[PDB]
Amino acid sequence: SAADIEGAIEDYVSSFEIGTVIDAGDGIAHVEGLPSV
Amino acid sequence: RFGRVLDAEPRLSALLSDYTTPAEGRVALLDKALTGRPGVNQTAAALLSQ
Amino acid sequence: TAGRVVRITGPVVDVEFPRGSVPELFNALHAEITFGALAKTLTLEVAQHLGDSLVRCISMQPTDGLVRGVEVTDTGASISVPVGDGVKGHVFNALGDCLDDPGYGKDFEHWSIHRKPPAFSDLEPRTEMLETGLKVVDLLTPYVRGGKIALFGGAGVGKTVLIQEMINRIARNFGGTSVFAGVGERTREGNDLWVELADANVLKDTALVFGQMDEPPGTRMRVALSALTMAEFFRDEQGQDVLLFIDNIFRFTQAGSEVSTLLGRMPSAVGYQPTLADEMGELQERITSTRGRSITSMQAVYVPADDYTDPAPATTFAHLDATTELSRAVFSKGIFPAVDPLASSSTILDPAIVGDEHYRVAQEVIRILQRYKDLQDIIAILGIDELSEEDKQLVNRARRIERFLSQNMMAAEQFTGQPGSTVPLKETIEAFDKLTKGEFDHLPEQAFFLIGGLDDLAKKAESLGAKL
Ligand SMILES: Nc1ncnc2c1ncn2[C@@H]1O[C@H](COP(=O)(O)OP(=O)(O)O)[C@@H](O)[C@H]1O
Ligand SMILES: [Mg+2]
Repeated sequence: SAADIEGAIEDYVSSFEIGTVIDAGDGIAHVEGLPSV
Repeated sequence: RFGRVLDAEPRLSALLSDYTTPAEGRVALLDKALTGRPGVNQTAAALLSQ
Repeated sequence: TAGRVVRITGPVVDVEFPRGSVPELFNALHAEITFGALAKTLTLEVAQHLGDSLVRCISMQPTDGLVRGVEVTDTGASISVPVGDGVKGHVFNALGDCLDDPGYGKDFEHWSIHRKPPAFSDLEPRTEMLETGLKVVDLLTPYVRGGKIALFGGAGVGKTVLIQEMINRIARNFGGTSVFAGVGERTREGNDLWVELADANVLKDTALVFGQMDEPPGTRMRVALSALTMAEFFRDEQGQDVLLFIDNIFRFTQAGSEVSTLLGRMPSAVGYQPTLADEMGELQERITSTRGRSITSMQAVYVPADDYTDPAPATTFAHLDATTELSRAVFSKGIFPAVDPLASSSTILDPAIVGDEHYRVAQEVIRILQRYKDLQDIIAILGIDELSEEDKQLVNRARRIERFLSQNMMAAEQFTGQPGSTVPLKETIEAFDKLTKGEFDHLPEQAFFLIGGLDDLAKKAESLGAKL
């Protein structure tokens, strides 16, 4: 079809920020999440 | 044919390839979008879904 | 078809593209920083292909405010800058944008800043003196018209003052086009040069391309290429003589080494990138005259920590026709320009080109100064009385010679408050021939400090109580 796949992925996305410290030490930290930072 | 069409549209292939998202959703996506068709062998459909 | 930012680490950005849309190396990509305070459009130069459709790029602008996952667009071409007579009289940055008149030149013909150097068959050695009026330069480091001239030296020894002096002496009456590339230098100096060129009326004939030391490493890497592209257009298309002034070319190498480890390359000796010689060679080999097409280029080369053995200046040395090497020791003596006459060199300082008398006088001056350098330590410890009579006479002569190689330059009037002078080459040769023969041994050495020719010497000797 090559087109209904589009609507499929859009419906998927429609149907589909706080980070988290994963490690820290010596004044440096690593944060998972925050995709928009 | 499925491999060729999947190569043609890298967006859908990459979306499926994200194992972070639960696999049930992605296999349902494949079933409803690509694997669910009139002229699709059921054995090939099952193999691809697996 | 657009890519997205994956990793951001300072000036280096990794960008992921769809399969088959990976941009070619050195292509210009565009990304958007939308944060209001720092909103801008980043230009990224593709530096490496990392595999799996990722490319490593160098940003031309600071990446602060950039976000992972933002769309990245491929321009399909390298960074390109405007070319043509229009660029004369205007100030640009490495990306070709006009600074004095933003938006100017957008409709000009644009040339990619990445170019192969001229074919070897098109290269002709240049042997023709370019008289400057500076005694030391004309006597011991004669400059070559259409050749490559460098001013080496550590920080604050007079590289930029001498570049401005050479602008005054050469570009002021040049019949062709001038291109000034400010590579990673002070913005205040750039503004001063812009104002000075406007006042001298030389700006109309000069194109200025500035990438300052506050720019990210990518801009300092590419500004020299941009200015060189303008110069190459003037050489190959307009068919007119070109003056290329670069200050400071070492900043190109330094910026290259700033991103080398962020690009994944294991460091070489003295912290430089493994590709120092190759990148320098490409850039320098583009800066040449070809048969019938002249580029007289003058480069300021910064010597890190006064260490002339440092790989950057050492690698640069091979690319030059004439090298005026400024010394911190000469500087600290108050001798200006702080040229080290025993360490500078010119490829045309031989009897065949400059003539028997010029070569003879230059060699005699160098021999006397070398002997004086040898005797310095003995004079410092055991005193001058313990030297042989001929050695005492030579020491007096050498002190007078080193003072006389000093000169009051026009560009130095802002510092000494004394107007500059210009000495014809023949007068320089005659004066130093007289010196090496001891014809001025009766004058106090202070009479030889920061003057012009023999007329100025007579005047200063009269002022000090002597007479020639
Ligand atoms: N011919 C000169 N006469 C007097 N002072 C000079 C002369 N040349 C340089 N100086 C002094 O040395 C300083 C360094 O010169 P400059 O060329 O700007 O630094 P660099 O050599 O690092 O480029 C000048 O600001 C000036 O004060
Ligand atoms: Mg300087």
